[PDB]
Amino acid sequence: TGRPEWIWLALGTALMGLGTLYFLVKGMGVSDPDAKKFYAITTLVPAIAFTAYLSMLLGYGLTMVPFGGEQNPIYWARYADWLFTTPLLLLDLALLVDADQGTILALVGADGIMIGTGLVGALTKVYSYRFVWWAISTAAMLYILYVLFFGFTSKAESMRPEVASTFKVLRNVTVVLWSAYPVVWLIGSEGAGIVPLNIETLLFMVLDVSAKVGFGLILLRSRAIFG
Ligand SMILES: *C/C=C(C)/C=C/C=C(C)/C=C/C1=C(C)CCCC1(C)C
Repeated sequence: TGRPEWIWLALGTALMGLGTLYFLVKGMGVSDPDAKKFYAITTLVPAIAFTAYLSMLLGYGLTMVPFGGEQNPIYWARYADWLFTTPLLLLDLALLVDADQGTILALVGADGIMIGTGLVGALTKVYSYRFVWWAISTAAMLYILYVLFFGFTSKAESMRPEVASTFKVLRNVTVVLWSAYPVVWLIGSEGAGIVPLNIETLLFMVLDVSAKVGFGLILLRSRAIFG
């Protein structure tokens, strides 16, 4: 085959792999129970992403969806990746500020709708409806972001400054990155088809890598993970 975006897939594969191993190695040398918790979660995130990037690199997770009079290439392997990586990231943040069980369930469920409608939208054949699904998926995301910003930040105030200040950073990196995904989708292959697939793939690998390995390095080097 040799599609124009493969080099971005090979690069996402690579970065996700090194990040997985470094976290794995750093996580099995720590004795603290809580630290082990955050470590097991944060290493699983880039591990799921590495397998998904590898599959796509090798020709899987791709389907030709018909709409707009064209045969559009939609990488569905992404949603298979984000379906488990996104709620796991949310969990790290909820465990950090001592989010309540009810809070966590609702964030994971919201996350579920977001990825579900997102994929359903990316597979829809009626061009206009693709945007009806995209619309719902984004509304779910804003719910998640509102909670992280208005709820979590508030509960992180009963924590120590070291924990509150680490969460702020992760909360900020998450808000900036997640907000970018609905936009790439809209002007890319699953949407308006303005940005070509090769560029779109590069945009996604930068967000995925920053939101997983970036987020991970920040959380795992902090002392807020210790019980
Ligand atoms: C490691 C991956 C991360 C942090 C992925 C975050 C992904 C999102 C915030 C995705 C959002 C989407 C929408 C708001 C609507 C359209 C489809 C999605 C799934 C691309």
